[PDB]
Amino acid sequence: TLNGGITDMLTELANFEKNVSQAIHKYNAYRKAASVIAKYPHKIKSGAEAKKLPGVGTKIAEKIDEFLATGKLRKLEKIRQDDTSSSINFLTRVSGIGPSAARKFVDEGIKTLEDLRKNEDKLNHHQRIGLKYFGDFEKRIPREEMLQMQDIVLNEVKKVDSEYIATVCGSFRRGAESSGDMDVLLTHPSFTSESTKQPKLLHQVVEQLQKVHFITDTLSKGETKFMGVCQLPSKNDEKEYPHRRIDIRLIPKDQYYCGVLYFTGSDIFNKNMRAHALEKGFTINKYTIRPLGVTGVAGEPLPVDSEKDIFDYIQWKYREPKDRSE
DNA sequence: CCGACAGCGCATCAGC
DNA sequence: GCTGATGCGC
DNA sequence: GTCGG
Ligand code: NA
Ligand code: NA
Repeated sequence: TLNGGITDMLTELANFEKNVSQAIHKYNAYRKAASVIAKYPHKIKSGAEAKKLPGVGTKIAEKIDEFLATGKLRKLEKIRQDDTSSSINFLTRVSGIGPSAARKFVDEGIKTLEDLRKNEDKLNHHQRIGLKYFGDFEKRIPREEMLQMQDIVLNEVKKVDSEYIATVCGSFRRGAESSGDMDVLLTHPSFTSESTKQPKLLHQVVEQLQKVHFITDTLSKGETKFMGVCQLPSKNDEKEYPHRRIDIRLIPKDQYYCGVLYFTGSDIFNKNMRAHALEKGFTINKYTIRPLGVTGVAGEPLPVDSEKDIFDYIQWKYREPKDRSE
């Protein structure tokens, strides 16, 4: 309400940079501007005011001046009207159709879901699945269903092998009221850094979840990452739930908690902890925390047996996932 | 004035 | 057949 | 597009 007109503007501009211009850094640029503006607790009155925010520069300030004085942005209006650009932008909403496939399709007259349905032979497997669940995938997942999806995932994982450790991360683990998908982090004691993976630890879990008909489709699957589709069993009385996106990553046990830390987020929080970790003389990524020598050389990964272990290393009090908004 | 902006697993394409 | 590049999603 | 070396 404060600046929703501005952030919608910037978001639309962002999508067009990503899907049509293929300028991924401009996409993140506009997105970064939209975020910071979303958090500014004042109704912006001028481009110059906005420019004071980190991530808002000259150009976006000019655009805000124009939107403020007129209620629209000329570039955006033109783009909206544009047949090619809007079709290209629309097709990328299909999972598996990126900017390049979307451009190709539109070049050959394929520009609607209907056109996609009429040329299914020109779609790979991932795209067909995305096409199939176009509507369901754009739906959000209420926490209540996320909790009914977790039960299922934790139950069947333990059913396969009770030494398995599984953690539903993402914004769900931070307490969020809804989710966009489900991100599962999987480990097993038999799988470590310098070790075997019994190259079937992941497959086994994916198989069992297919068995009880939770996982309904597969977008991709290897020895360490599964990307797929799942669906809560329908009540017997009422509407069947929409199909959801689920990812499952098998991680080495000695890297599990760094992984859980990282995929729990949030992104802002990961930025801070890693920045703090550096100032404290540690380097933190997805996999490990390592000490930094005097000449800047990273030593071997330190032992980690919980999220808290990491916090202790960099001398900060353990923060609850609920409190990692930033 | 100009390069960074995250980077990696998996599917599939390009090319040998 | 293979390796390496690209597209994609996260 | 924005930031910063
Ligand atoms: Na700024
Ligand atoms: Na897409």
